[PDB]
Amino acid sequence: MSKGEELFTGVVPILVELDGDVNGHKFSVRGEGEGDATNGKLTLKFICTTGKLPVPWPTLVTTLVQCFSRYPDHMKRHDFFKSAMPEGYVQERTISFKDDGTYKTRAEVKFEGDTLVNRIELKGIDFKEDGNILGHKLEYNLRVSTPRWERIARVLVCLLGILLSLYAFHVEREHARDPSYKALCDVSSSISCSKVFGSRWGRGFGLLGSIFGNDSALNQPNSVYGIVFYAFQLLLGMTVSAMAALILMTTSIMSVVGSLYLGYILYFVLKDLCVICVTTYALNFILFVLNYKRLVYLNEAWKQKLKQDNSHNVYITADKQKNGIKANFKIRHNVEDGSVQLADHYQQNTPIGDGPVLLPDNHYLSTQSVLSKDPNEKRDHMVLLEFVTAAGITHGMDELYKSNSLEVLFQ
Repeated sequence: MSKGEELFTGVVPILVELDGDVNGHKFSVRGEGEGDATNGKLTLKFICTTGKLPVPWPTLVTTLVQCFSRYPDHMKRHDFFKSAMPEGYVQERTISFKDDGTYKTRAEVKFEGDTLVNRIELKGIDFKEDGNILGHKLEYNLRVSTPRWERIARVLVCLLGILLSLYAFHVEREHARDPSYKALCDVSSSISCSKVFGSRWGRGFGLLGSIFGNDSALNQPNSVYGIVFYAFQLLLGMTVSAMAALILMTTSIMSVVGSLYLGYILYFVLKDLCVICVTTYALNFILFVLNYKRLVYLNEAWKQKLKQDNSHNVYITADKQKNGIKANFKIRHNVEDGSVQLADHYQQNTPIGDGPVLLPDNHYLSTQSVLSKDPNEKRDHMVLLEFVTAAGITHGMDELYKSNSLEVLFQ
């Protein structure tokens, strides 16, 4: 919905010009290419016209034209970028690199004749000389190490596991020893009712006591092992490493064999039902499957490159006070030595001209980037292929995990 949308029905030539100053180092970047909004496709080539580049190319991708994002028909009344055309919009960004410097960018995106032009002024400040940016220690890509659904599922299963472990601990400490607990559980079906809390298997899973002193500090109630195991799986799940994956796999196998043991006790040798126990068994199985999937991906991701997601969501909300939009998102650059460099992106966009612009509901853009080189180009350069598509707004529940209200919580 605008005149501006009608300007993106075919292939549009793209020109990008950037002047930058990072810790005193001045540089110029000129890129050219074409964009296809119907496919949300960007094909661009950038060159550094002032010699070598002082910052890694991946740190400049977000700075170096969201008006080429593919907006589905249903969401077309939420496309601010195209509605501001041909007059264009001003896009300002502050990008905070964790434990490092900061980018301040101001750009004008507008139509000049037939060409969509994006002129950028950038300045970086407070960057470490031996950091990941000025040290050129970032990988030449914008991939996502672990798939997003595995991260979300992992943090959810681990959080629920910690909560159930804490509640089981609370029942063991403040509920299980009262006689009214026994009397009430023999007449009522409650999630707090179980015969394993005040039992032989309540401490150390029954074994590992009389294997240790049976009064030692290593023979704790099972809920303690719960908190420790789920918090451990959470904190080590944050790290993507072969070591971490092996450790998580081993701990998950221990968790599933322990769950089979205590389940066997639950059904046969201590005949009862424990909802908390069964739920934690399901969570241990899910963590097992997630760790196995992380190892399989670690070994076969090179084959599955052709089908990796590698999508980053930029979250857009309306800004009525300035007749524009605001956007926030985080980019996780992979470091060569295995670590991660975080980039916090704060963004605002205001229309240049005086015309009806579309103020959208909260949504997001899914952006996939592919960085490559031109073997014929002798200058410091970057070949970029982008795929951007808007998402976050539907009516049906079958795709509800895709809604913006749920995606914002996991970023």
